[PDB]
Amino acid sequence: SSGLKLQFALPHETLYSGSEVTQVNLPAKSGRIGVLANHVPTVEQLLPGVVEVMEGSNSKKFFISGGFATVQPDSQLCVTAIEAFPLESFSQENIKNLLAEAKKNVSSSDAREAAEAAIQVEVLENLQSVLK
Amino acid sequence: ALKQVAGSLKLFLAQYREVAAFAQFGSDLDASTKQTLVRGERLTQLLKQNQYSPLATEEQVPLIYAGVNGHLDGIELSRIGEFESSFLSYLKSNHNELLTEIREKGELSKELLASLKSATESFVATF
Amino acid sequence: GEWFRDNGKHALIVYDDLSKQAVAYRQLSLLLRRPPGREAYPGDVFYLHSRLLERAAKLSEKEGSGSLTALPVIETQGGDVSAYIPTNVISITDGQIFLEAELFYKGIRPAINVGLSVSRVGSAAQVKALKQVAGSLKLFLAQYREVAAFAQFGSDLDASTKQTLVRGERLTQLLKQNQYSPLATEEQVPLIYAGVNGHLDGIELSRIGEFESSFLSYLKSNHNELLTEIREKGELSKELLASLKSATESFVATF
Amino acid sequence: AAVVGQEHYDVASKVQETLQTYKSLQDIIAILGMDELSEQDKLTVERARKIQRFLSQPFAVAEVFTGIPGKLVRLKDTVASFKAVLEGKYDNIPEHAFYMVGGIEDVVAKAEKLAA
Amino acid sequence: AAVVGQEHYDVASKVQETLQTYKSLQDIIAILGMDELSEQDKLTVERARKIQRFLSQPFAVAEVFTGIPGKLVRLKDTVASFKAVLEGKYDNIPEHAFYMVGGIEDVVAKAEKLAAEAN
Amino acid sequence: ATLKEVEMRLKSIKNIEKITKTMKIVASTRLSKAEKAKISAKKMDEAEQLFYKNAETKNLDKELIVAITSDKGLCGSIHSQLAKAVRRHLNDQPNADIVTIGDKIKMQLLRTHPNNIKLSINGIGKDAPTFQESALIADKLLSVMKAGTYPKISIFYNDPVSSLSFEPSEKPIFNAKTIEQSPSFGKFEIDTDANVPRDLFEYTLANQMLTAMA
Amino acid sequence: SAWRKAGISYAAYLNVAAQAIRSSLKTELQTASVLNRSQTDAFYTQYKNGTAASEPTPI
Repeated sequence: SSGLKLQFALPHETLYSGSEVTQVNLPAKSGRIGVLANHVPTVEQLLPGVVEVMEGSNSKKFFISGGFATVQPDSQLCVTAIEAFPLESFSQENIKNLLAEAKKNVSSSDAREAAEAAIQVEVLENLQSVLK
Repeated sequence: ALKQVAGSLKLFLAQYREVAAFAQFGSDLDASTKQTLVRGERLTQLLKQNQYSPLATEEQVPLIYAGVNGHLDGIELSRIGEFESSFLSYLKSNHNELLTEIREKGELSKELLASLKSATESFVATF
Repeated sequence: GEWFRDNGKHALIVYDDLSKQAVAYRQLSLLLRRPPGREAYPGDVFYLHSRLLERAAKLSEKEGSGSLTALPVIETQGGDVSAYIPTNVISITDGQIFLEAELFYKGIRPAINVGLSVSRVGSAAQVKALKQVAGSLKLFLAQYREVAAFAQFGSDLDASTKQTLVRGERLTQLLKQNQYSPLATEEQVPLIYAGVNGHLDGIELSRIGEFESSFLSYLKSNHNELLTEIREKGELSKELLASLKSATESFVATF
Repeated sequence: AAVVGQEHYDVASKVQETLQTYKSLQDIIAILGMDELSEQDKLTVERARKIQRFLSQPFAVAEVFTGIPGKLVRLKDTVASFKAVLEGKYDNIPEHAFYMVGGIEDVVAKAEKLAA
Repeated sequence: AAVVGQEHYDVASKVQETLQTYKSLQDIIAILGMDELSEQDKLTVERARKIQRFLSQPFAVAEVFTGIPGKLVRLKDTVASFKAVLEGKYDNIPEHAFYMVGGIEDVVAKAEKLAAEAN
Repeated sequence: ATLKEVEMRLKSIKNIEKITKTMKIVASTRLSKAEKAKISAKKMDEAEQLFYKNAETKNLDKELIVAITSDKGLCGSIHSQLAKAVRRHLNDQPNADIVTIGDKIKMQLLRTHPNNIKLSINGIGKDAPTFQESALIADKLLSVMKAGTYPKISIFYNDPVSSLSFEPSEKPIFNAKTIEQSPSFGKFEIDTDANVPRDLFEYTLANQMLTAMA
Repeated sequence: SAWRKAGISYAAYLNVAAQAIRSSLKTELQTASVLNRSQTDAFYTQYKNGTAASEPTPI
């Protein structure tokens, strides 16, 4: 058995399924993690960050919403999330600031709704660093 | 007298058949369409009367009264039957004065409604 | 009218209505104590109308080339075309222009049920200028009546059938013509041609009415030469088909 | 149009088309409900029901039947009433506010008296 | 009721209503089916269909047609029989067991015979 | 039976045929449209379930029951078949409370056991469900229902075996407490700092529910 | 900014990020598939032991 089979799927679209990958970089609660061919079976919670599937050829990088990641004993990593995001040609700085700024005003609104605003701030700030 | 207690009653029974046919679909009903459906179904059961059993005016008014208003809504359908006889026996024993006013006057005064109102609610509470 | 026909001319006669005639005749026949048939009509009632309608025809070149057209009117009782009188008339004539009150209420005026309305002569007696754009118009409308139930359902309809609905709604809206407002062939072709190809599909189904107005006035000021060539020639050459299309797409664009 | 006026004809025609489609969807409102209808349809259907009930009028002759005092509406106000309802200016008012009502003013008055 | 008795009157009426409700939904049954019938309505149908089949009775004179010996049932037992069916004390027994049956006892008897025939 | 009564009645049956005959074709469209939401939910489901395979997480030794249904009718025997399966499983543990998702199925069980019902959902039969809606529903089950305390949770959904046949399905939802006692757990590295088992329950309950509805 | 304290379940924690992301992209590359993917009209109702129920509310 050479390589590791990746299974990156979503509740609306499936990207990778039993596909061999050289390396993957997905943010974890404990901290940023990496995986290669043979990797010790670890089960960590994925936080709203950025994942990058590596290949012998140029590797593509997509933004992830969050979920779980589990590396099966048989050398098989499984990534589960909600929504996905392409390189940068998909997101727009202008489209983000609009809501982003409105989030700070949600703290001003009733706390019941401001609770979700705090969670948005984080995700939004990370979107800016993706611009690179 | 009977004209007051039942005004849009015929119109209401028309709405009942309108709602009764539409609930045939097998879809859930909201508070409105079920409320009228509950009452409309019981009014039809109150109208059922046995042959050879003519009822005076003083005995029709009270029954229709408790129907058009909504005091039977909170009673089971197979109960409406004995309810009629029981309610009548109740008035003929206690609130008989009222029956005597409705009979002679043939109309409903501001005072007669008050007593009649309280006589109904008091009986619903019983049993 | 035959006078005109015999002398080598053209005469149009409209019997409005044969239904009333039969009733009158029935009255005489009954009072005279003649045998009563179906619905109290004597056996010679059919011989009556058959001996009337057959009088109109198209005389040959030797006879004078004269002609007499007949448009008999029959009033049915609740769509019952199966009645006695109607069955007689419908059997003799050469086509019907069935009209329904329902279609009238919707707005479709005149309410001519395309589905039933038929003509045995057809294109034989229709201007080629309009025949070239009408051959297809019977098609779309035909498929529209079949997929008319789908229009009542959500957007869950596939794109294929949806396209039909887009046309039908608009093609049916174009046929709506106000009363006392006949249009010449030179003005019909331009409207049919824009409809068939589908240059109205982008236009709202509410503005279809004013579309006819502003479009005709346009041609009569910028493309008057095209209209007049259709009126005289009565046909549409490959040159006109292209010139008409270009003038249409231009107006639809500026609209 | 050349008799009752252009405005009068258009309003009258709209009312007729509304009541027709309503009766045309009668096979869907009982077999699939009101929710299945489109946004344009539901909005029309509601109106068709309001206009329908808005056509009813209490006569001073049959006052003994309806209990409500006769009401005589003027043609000039009549057309102005449905016109307003056809434009959706009263999509908030309840249907029962159009049943057995004379002038358009009474509709708003009635809808407000019920709310009490 | 002033002749056949109050109970007899009530039992009979219940049988009619039940049979009537089955007839009023007959149109629906041929079009949609019982799957579309409500829980309350679907229970009345089956019960109704049970009552209808139960109405049949083997005739001694028509034994040469049914091949089943005549069955004479008394009025007293008949009333109790249907009344017991209305109360819902035989909703477990299959409908076939009500077809061409005499006494109510014969229903339960015939129901048991059908258990051995099932393979 | 007059010519008019037969002509009017015969005409209204014909309208019904047109309404039903078109309902079928329209159904064929929503069918393929629900295949994309069905395959994308199964493939994703296998991703999360693969973990429970290699790592035994069975339940050893009060119960929450959820039934996935719609609110529309004219669907054949779907509100009867499911209302019958839950009924059987209810005879073994009557105490176990139920939280059906569908005003339609509600009335089915609301007659047999109006006690067990303590929460219902409406407005889902409309279009295909998404995780956005699914995770939100599972959220209330943890806030007002408190499913985290329930030792064992069961889910009821209809598994389409074919276009002409369906099969009622049931699948358990292991909670946090059952993730620890998992015989095969040590093989997987994990830090008892980020409540991994706690956050797995609140997530599994969402996805499994989404793969049940979709 | 605690989510598991006074916020919501982990299913909702990733949910808010799913809509924020899907709404942080271009308006041109936003199919209707995503629009209705963030839209929902479902209401919940708590019931008692006696068929009783609580005031209806939005999910």
